[PDB]
Amino acid sequence: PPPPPPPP
Amino acid sequence: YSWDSYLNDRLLATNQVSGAGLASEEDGVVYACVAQGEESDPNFDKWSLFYKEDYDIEVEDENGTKTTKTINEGQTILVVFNEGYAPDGVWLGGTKYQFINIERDLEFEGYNFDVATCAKLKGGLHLVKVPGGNILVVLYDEEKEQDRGNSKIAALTFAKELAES
Ligand SMILES: [Mg+2]
Repeated sequence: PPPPPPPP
Repeated sequence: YSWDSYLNDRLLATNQVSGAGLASEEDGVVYACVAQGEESDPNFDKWSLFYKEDYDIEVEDENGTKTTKTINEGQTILVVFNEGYAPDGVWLGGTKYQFINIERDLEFEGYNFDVATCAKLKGGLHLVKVPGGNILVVLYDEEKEQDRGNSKIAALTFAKELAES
């Protein structure tokens, strides 16, 4: 599973 | 909001790279990517630049011996970091790149990264090991007046950004 993108 | 948004805003936006992707260090396979292009343009295929499922190639050595090799693209990324060489070159999206250089713990403004560079006809790529067990893949195209050095700085800046999160 890919990680979540960092917050903007 | 996705990795695409983030790659696009933070990296593609620089105009220094033709494409960028993120791969897991577990298998070296790209799980997210962006590319310059006019989406949509019915017909831009960002994934063909970053991914191709395993394929056989025919190879002839200097003795004229022909054999067949299965290329797993992800493994060709990992081998460079793991071993410091590429037995078959680095393959990405069906395209062969020549492994040119690796630097370990290259220092960039307070953060250290392992960075590999590969070249092809009028372009190339950089591979950067980045936080969270990831590898950044950045492409440059010299036909677009992008260059090896500027694309590397773009990749390093993005990596530093990630490290800063
Ligand atoms: Mg070989």
